[PDB]
Amino acid sequence: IRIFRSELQRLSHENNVMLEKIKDNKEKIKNNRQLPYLVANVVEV
Amino acid sequence: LKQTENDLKDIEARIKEKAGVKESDTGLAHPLQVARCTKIIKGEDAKYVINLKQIAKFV
Repeated sequence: IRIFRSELQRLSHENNVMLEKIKDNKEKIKNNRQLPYLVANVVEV
Repeated sequence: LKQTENDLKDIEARIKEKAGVKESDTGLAHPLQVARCTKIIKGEDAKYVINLKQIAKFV
C-alpha cells in the first residue's frame, strides 16, 4: 500500500515501454508475412 | 457495313479491350478456361489467389 506502489509504477511503466515496442512490431510481423502463401515442401531441415 | 466495322477499334473496342483484357490481365493475370492471380492480399474470406497453371500451386 506504500512501498509496493513505488515499485509497481516502475514495472507498470516498463510494461508500457515494451507495449509501444510491440505495437509497431505487431504491425510489422503481420504485414511482412505475405498473405498469398505458396505451397512448398522442405526437403532437408 | 464493311467500313462501319473497321473504325470500331478506335471507338467501341477501346472500352471492350479495357474491360475484357486490362481488367483480366491486371496484376500479371463468360466461359473461363484460365485464371491467374499474382500477389493478392485480401482479408480467409474471399481470399482465392489460385493459379490454375501446374507451376506455383496455391491453397
